[PDB]
Amino acid sequence: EKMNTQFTAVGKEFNKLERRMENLNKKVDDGFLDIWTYNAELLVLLENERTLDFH
Amino acid sequence: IEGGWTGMVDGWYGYHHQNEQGSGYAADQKSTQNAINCITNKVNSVIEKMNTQFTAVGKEFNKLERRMENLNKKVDDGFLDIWTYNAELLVLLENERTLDFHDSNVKNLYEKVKSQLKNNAKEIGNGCFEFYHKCNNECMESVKNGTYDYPKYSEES
Amino acid sequence: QVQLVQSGAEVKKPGSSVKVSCKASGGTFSSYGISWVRQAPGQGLEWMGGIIGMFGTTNYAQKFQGRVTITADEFTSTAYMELSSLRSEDTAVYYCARGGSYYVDYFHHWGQGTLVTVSS
Amino acid sequence: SFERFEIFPKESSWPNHTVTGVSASCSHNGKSSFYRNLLWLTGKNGLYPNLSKSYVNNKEKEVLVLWGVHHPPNIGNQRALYHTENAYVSVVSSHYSRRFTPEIAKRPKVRDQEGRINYYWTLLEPGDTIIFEANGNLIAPWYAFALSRGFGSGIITSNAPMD
Amino acid sequence: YVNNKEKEVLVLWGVHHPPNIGNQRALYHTENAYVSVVSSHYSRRFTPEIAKRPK
Ligand SMILES: *[C@@H]1O[C@H](CO)[C@@H](O[C@@H]2O[C@H](CO)[C@@H](O[C@@H]3O[C@H](CO)[C@@H](O)[C@H](O)[C@@H]3O)[C@H](O)[C@H]2NC(C)=O)[C@H](O)[C@H]1NC(C)=O
Ligand SMILES: *[C@@H]1O[C@H](CO)[C@@H](O)[C@H](O)[C@H]1NC(C)=O
Ligand SMILES: *[C@@H]1O[C@H](CO)[C@@H](O)[C@H](O)[C@H]1NC(C)=O
Repeated sequence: EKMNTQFTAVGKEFNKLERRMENLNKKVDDGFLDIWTYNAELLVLLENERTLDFH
Repeated sequence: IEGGWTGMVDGWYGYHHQNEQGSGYAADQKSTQNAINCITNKVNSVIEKMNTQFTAVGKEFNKLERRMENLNKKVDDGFLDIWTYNAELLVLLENERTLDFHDSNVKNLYEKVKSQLKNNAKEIGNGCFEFYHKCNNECMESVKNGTYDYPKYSEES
Repeated sequence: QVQLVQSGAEVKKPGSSVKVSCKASGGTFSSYGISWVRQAPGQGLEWMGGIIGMFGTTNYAQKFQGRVTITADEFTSTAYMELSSLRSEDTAVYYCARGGSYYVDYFHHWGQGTLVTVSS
Repeated sequence: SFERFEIFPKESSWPNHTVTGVSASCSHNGKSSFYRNLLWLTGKNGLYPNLSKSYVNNKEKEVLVLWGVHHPPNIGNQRALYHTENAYVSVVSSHYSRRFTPEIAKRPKVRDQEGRINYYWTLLEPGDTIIFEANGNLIAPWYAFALSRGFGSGIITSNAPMD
Repeated sequence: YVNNKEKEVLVLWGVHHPPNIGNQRALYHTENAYVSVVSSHYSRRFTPEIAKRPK
């Protein structure tokens, strides 16, 4: 439930003179993927330990 | 331990007695006060980490800058989703520890009484003990606080 | 280190109610007990009542028992007053005190105090 | 989705201008052809009278309009096509306006062509009007794509087979 | 204008685009007109775009 997934992820493209847009846009996409990957693993790894101790 | 109390006040953890000297609930100040310190430090830590000093005024873009609006919109939405997840996860995770934290304290206090309250008192299971020796307030408060006089009493032994 | 700060001095007409707010420097979440005390001009102090930590249990002396109400917003580490039915005898100084523990035991932290007088 | 329609009918829109667009680079079926939505204007009988046509959006949906400006390589093609050394094309609307000029100059060969044609686009709000003005070097619209918005759609780059 | 102050100053100017020649000549008596605004780190030249427009 916490991990929502309803959003738009279609990529964009920029011309040659807008290299700043592409680098800035690329960072935004990469930044979130790194964050979500860390959040997904940390929550799953942390919860597993509690469950094993819970039993 | 099996079932809470309502008459008791001024303490999360407390004892009870039924001696002829007087029946009434009491609180363990040392145990309760220690627990409060962790709660106060725990809640303070959450607030301190969650900084809130920043600029959030929105911007607007013309019709030909649709790329800016979508990119700017994603940045705003992305952070809100992240903070919402982080806020709930930290709060939900901390609550579980606090609930378990109290159980250890009360259970730890119960075991501490057992060590100080040797076999002279019969344990009936439901978070209570039956004494083989008649005790007055002087001895009753001995068990409640950190001083006891076990060698004095050896009745039925 | 912590500091106790109270509101400024105030003067009220007889038969009115006076409210004084006590706050602690860096007033983050706190659970220390609070109380109040009156120091009449040229006379000794006398206890009023206080709060007990998270439990929010209030006790007041039998002298009034209905005229003073104390509630503490623990999140802001603030203690309020709702004294009512002031009279000439009530002209004195009110101080905010803490005991260092959730209970209402002895006090070892004091504020700067507040002087409140009643007259027309 | 679109609602494609003929904004400027060929038969009646341009009775005083040659409308047969010929280009080798845009050949179709191994023969001369040109874009299907645009239109290449040219002066017949040596005359290119000023064309002043406007369109009114009698719809509740935004309409996409396309037009192009010709950039002949040399003077020879410029005079033989519009008979005016100095030409201008103007497109105006309620909330849009700009004036173009033909940039005549030799360019490196691309697709075995010397000149260039620059394309432009704009969106007309419902109940809005657009006025087309020019006296040479114009690629007038022939079709427009009235569009309706829809959530969830997007553009993707893929090559997997359909099914 | 010379900015004899220690604070940045915002300057505004506009260029007229008369609809037809009649209003152009009757207002400035010059068929071809230009307006130029230059500064230490700013410069550009405008021209009037005379043409009929929707009301
Ligand atoms: C834990 O609780 C017990 C019971 O309340 C405390 O026992 C108290 O011990 C003191 C000794 O320092 C007693 O004081 C002495 O009492 C005798 C009685 O005759 C008197 O003659 C002396 O002059 C002196 O006052 C005290 O009476 C006794 N409590 C009771 C109720 O009798 C014990 O001190 C507590 N320990 C801690 C660490 O809290
Ligand atoms: C085309 O030319 C004729 C005369 O040659 C003129 O009457 C007509 O108005 C022109 N077309 C339009 C759309 O006005
Ligand atoms: C086209 O515009 C020019 C520029 O004013 C004008 O001289 C010419 O007469 C116009 N053409 C016609 C057919 O009116």
